[PDB]
Amino acid sequence: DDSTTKELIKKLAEINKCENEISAKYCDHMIHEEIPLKTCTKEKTRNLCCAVSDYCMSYFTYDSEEYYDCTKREFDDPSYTCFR
Ligand SMILES: [Ca+2]
Repeated sequence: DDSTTKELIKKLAEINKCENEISAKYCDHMIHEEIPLKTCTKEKTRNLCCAVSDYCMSYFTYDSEEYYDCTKREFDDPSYTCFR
């Protein structure tokens, strides 16, 4: 559920950062285009993005509809202060 997802995501962000190449590249694109940098450092925002991607990739195939939906849902959630 949402509480669990957000906790996993924040912890992965702290622990894993952007150590996964595929997520790092996706997130480099997202920061450039789709996610504003204004509220948090570039590093913090990127690491949270990479966590979103790794979390979603743990359920769904990279670049599948479900993966895109899952990552967008988190990026669009106004409660992520770094993404807003
Ligand atoms: Ca930082």
